[PDB]
Amino acid sequence: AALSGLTVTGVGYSLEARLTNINQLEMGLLIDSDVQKQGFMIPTLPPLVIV
Amino acid sequence: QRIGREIRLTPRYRYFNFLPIMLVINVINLEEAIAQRTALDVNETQVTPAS
Repeated sequence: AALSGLTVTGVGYSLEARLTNINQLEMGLLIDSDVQKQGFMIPTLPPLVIV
Repeated sequence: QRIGREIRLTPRYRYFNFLPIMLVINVINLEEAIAQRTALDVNETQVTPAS
């Protein structure tokens, strides 16, 4: 009853395709290197004394 | 922006013509003569009354 007059038919599809790029034509994202560098200091402190 | 390695050959030559004398003979129908009935092409010559 549920499958009476029921037909299945193929319509479409897709492909998982990708290029080797032996010669390269694409770039994609880039990467950069930067250095942010800070200096640190050594104080002095008030002295101690003995008599 | 395609990277490939190429090997190139550079030809150089030319033909010249000096003697203004030349002959051509043309042959046709060679296969038929061996293939077909070949025999004396008897040119029956008019010494039976027709002339």
